[PDB]
Amino acid sequence: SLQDAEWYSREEVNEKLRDTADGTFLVRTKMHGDYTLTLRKGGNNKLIKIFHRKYGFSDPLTVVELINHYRNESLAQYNPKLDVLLYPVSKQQDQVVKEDNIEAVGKKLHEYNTQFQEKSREYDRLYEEYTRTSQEIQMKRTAIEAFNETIKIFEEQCQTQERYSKEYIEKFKREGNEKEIQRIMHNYDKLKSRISEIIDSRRRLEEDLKKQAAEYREIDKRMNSIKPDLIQLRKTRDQYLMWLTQKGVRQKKLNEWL
Amino acid sequence: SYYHHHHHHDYDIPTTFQGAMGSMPPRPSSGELWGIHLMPPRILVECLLPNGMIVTLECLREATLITIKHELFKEARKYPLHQLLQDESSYIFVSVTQEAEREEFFDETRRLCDLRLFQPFLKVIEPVGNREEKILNREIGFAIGMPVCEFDMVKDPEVQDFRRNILNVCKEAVDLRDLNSPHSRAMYVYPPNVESSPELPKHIYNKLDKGQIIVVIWVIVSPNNDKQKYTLKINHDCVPEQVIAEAIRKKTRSMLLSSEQLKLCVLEYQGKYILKVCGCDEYFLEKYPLSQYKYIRSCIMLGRMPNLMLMAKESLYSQLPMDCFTMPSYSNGETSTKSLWVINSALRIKILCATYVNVNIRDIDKIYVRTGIYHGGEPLCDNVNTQRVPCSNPRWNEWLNYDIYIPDLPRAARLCLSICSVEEHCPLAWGNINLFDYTDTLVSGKMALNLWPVPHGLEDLLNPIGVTGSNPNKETPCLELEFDWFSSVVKFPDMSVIEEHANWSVSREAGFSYSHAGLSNRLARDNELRENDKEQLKAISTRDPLSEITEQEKDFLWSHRHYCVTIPEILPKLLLSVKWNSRDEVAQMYCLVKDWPPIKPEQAMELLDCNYPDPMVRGFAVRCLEKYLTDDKLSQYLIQLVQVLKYEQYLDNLLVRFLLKKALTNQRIGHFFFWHLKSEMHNKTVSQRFGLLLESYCRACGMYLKHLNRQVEAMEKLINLTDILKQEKKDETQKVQMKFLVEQMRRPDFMDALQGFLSPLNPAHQLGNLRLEECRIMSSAKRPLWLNWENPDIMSELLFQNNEIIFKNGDDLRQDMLTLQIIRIMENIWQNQGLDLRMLPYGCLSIGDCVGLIEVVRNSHTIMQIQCKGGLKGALQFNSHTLHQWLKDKNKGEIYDAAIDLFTRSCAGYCVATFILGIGDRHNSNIMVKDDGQLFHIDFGHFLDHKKKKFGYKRERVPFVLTQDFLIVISKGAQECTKTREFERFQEMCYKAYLAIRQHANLFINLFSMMLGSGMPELQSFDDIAYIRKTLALDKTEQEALEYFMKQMNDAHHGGWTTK
Ligand SMILES: CC(C)(C)OC(=O)N1CCC(N)CC1
Ligand SMILES: CC(C)(C)OC(=O)N1CCC(N)CC1
Ligand SMILES: CC1C(=O)CCCC1=O
Ligand SMILES: CC1C(=O)CCCC1=O
Ligand SMILES: [Cl-]
Repeated sequence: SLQDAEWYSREEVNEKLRDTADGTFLVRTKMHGDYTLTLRKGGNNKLIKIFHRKYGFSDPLTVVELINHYRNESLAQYNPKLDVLLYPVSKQQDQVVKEDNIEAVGKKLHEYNTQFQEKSREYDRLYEEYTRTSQEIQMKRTAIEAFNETIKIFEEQCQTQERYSKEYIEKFKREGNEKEIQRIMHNYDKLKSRISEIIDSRRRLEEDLKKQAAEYREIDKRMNSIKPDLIQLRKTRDQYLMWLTQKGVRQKKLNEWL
Repeated sequence: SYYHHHHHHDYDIPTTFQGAMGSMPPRPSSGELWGIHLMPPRILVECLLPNGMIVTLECLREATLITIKHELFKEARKYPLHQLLQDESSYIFVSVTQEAEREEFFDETRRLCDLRLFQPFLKVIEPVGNREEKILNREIGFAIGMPVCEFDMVKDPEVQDFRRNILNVCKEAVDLRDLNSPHSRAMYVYPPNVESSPELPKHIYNKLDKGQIIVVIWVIVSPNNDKQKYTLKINHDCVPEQVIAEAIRKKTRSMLLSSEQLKLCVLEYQGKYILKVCGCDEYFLEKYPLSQYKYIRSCIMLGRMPNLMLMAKESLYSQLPMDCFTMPSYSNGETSTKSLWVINSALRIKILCATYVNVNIRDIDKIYVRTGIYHGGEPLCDNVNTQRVPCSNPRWNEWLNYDIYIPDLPRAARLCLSICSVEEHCPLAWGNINLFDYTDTLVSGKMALNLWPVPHGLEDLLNPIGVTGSNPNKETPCLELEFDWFSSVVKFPDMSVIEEHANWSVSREAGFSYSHAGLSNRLARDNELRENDKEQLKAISTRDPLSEITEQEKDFLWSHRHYCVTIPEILPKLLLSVKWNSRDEVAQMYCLVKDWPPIKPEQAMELLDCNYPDPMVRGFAVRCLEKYLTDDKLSQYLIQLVQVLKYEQYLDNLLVRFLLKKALTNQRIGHFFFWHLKSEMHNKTVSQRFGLLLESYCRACGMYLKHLNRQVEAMEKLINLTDILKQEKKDETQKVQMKFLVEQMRRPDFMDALQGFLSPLNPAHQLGNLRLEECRIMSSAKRPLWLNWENPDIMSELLFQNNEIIFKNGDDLRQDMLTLQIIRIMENIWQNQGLDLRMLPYGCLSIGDCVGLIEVVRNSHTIMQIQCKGGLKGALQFNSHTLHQWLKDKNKGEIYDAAIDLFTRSCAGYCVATFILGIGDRHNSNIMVKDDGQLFHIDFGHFLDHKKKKFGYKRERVPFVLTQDFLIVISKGAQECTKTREFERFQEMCYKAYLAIRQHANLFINLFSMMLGSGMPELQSFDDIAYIRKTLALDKTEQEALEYFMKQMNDAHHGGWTTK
């Protein structure tokens, strides 16, 4: 029972404590101390040493005895800023279809891990489209600015000649009027339809920008519906592998399934 | 009956992928004209004249603006209103560029393709902005890649305050340069390339005559052509001056000069020369032992006789142009505002509305905003809001109630929040805000916060390592919110006020009485502590940063915080043991830090990671670097420092001011300081920050801005080129592609831009002409270019006549960059601690978004090539010995013995580093052997066992498994290699190597800690780094570690490893 207490290295503790609630806990050099209560609070892990010579945290020394009491109680009274042992989460035969086959639990571990690894690709795939799309979008916006900025120069250019050209109609006039003003007007007519093209160019980008900005939303939309599946699939896969590592060691046998 | 006749109906092959021809994804970014990579060879450009006339010139892609202007005014004769035009000389071209700014093209030698025109048109105008010299900010904005005018119209006062304040640093550097000019100007440009230690390793020292080297000094006369050797045999630790004398002695001994007359000729001639390295721009400019310069110590190890050159100081001081730093065109609070400590209420924050939430209503039930206060770790119970108005128009108008009194907020406090989905908990976006601004002012009002997408590795809801500030991407989840307004701007208290509160808080502990419940957090021992305690503190000190401290140990540490000054190196642990949610505590820690002992940089770099966001802390950390960190040690760790800038709260801060000063003091540091900043410019977490900083550097660095602008242009050419090879010219034969590559490179704009410049891998090495016949595309699917330049040094012959480096658009280099850097450090750790293991950390540089440069090591082949070449006609089975046979084919005689020693040394080092860094599985096509018998790894892929993301767990992988091939060579050529003295020695190298790197595990953990800042998916959070904790076995004692390593090495090999 002290061995087989439900809740009873640093690194793989944290991967069990990873993504659990405020109040979740478990117990862990020989010279340093003995056992280590690793309590989770709001995303960070508080480690509390159990010294033995009685077992205890420091002064009130009077393993399973010490942990049960606190399960009812807060750790603020022992040490001030620990206003928080509610979740003793260390079961994983709650679900796993209760499968006592062992070999079939191993087959299932592969099944989920394929479904996971399949899901992690599609998630990675969409993260790239997202980031490429963000780039292609802002490149489109910066083009639009330049398109407008270009047109301003061309609008100014069709205006610039109106000053000089229609000073060079009235002065003289008679001197080649039809032979002169034609080829000033031709220039002016080439100039404005060119503006008419550039505007028709920019418009066409903006319609594409909305179709891009549309697709962009759809990437995020489908990312966020692949995330929760990807978490629970991963979390089920940790537990199916825990179930195995409880009963039979077989650390090297795992590699073919995984 | 294969598949139980089960159809997959959804499965569709007809153009269905990233998998099919599975390589090269880095796209996209644009080049020569809007929407097209490479402008047509002949193109029509509208030329807008000041008379209003659009004349349209057909002209060549490659055509200079002088050529085009000339032809424009010849052609403008044929159009009307010609009399209205000035002389062509009274005009300048202007157009709209791809950055959407109207650049005036002043340098009219530039070509139509190189201008980045957006649309092909030019406008003619007389030169406005009469200070033309000032509008060579285009220089700066080309080097940076975003135009300087883009900063000028930024509203944000911090940014604008940064720009004006940071100039302090630039003036100070420039002043330090032009101090002992022309000497110190040359010292800036050509800093001595020098090992950190003058002391010599015992194995280096024994490759001499009890401390003597043969050198070869070279000199020239007329015109240049003939040069004369002068082969000295000096002491290893004599300075350049001495070496220069002896060269002149030999040069100027004569039968017509007496003994005295020689000595008097020596003195006049002596200090008119300095030593250059033959073959590259490197110089020996200050009193260092010759051994200390890196070229010498390389020459010693490689069995080479140095080739230096006597260089006239005035022929050098010719080639330095003046830097001429100019101050730019861009050249407080209402009093008694507040002590933050007057505010008598809890913290509360109003969460108003998220706008742009993109979610499946069918999939998700409900959505909510999670929040929390942080300091790296969290000052209070993390809280949420209720699951209101789920999915559609998500609107809560709640005040969240954080149990912390507003005075107890520390200076560096930060709100970290995230919109989530619902036990179906799952983050959607996230974003963090600094609870104070840069002017110390508490945040009060309304803030719109555009959020960041949840990254790959993060499953956690909240992400407080993530960058402080709003996402520049507009069309993303914007969650707007409101902070409490206290009828006055609240400012953070002065250090003068905190220094008093602490001095009081201490006196209030001296009167607290006898038994105290939770004594834990204060002394009781007084001046006389226990002997057992004082040794438990030094035990905590020695433990690595990732061995997290317990609440007892924290309280313990804090209670003896004043004894902890005796053990300076404890500080990292002490700081983390402070209750940052208690200003009583914090104020005291401000006084401790204020005059805490300086510590060694390798330990003070821990203090600049994300777990230490305080200003006073990171001040002390920089204060350490100012004292100890040498210009050598800075350029080793430069990456880890530039990355660490991301974790600073504000643009203007002491670390930024330290590095910027150093970058302008040392043109080698500057060169990489530029490229590492420039590299990450694509990343919008740092675009602004790094742009601004790069502006400062570029304004201050002198002539090197012009050199970088060239380097910059070379890269752009190559990016644009490969970009086409990878898109239009995919599905074409090598032959067809290669013909396109040469075609392009023969054009004059390419021949201009790619020939005369400095290698970004090492700006010592120049790059002269392109030899196109040795230029080619490699076989990889990424289409890496194999580029080859003629080294234009006077003494090319003496070093390398050809330089050649690989440019690779396609792959994120910055993981290799790191692992190679890690190896480079491991080597120097082993070797300077006397044990010769030869790693070849080949050069690698990322210069953008999956774009970079890799150094070619000449004469080295993949184990595969060794076995392809050495493999018998009848394709059946390759011989294990063919490696060994090939190696004998190179090394013959006493030479053979030495090449195996090298292969046995390099292999032992590359085994240990590999195991420790957990790099990608080694196999015949990513392992390489050199002719001289040095083995080295290439293409590392992922590092810290990043494919443990899929399954993983306690895999503790051996990535370099020595097959027979390797073992044979190690033990000369015997049957059952496993059992020789040759292989006994090998093992003892591996055991002594593994324990060397294990006693520096702090450094290596820390280096990886500091790299979290970069968006490498390999380094998402400290548990990613924690693999190195397991591999080195830091939980255990060294003897247990040794046996753990043996075990781990034994099992992969299946027999060989257990004696001692
Ligand atoms: C000579 C030596 C390799 C020690 O020089 C450096 O410290 N570096 C740092 C990393 C750079 N990419 C190459 C030069
Ligand atoms: C104006 C700009 C800096 C873009 O031009 C260059 O990149 N170069 C290379 C050729 C020139 N003649 C010297 C400077
Ligand atoms: C607070 C502590 C840390 O520094 C990283 C996050 C988890 C921890 O235990
Ligand atoms: C052989 C050719 C190529 O260059 C890539 C694969 C498909 C092709 O047609
Ligand atoms: Cl290589």
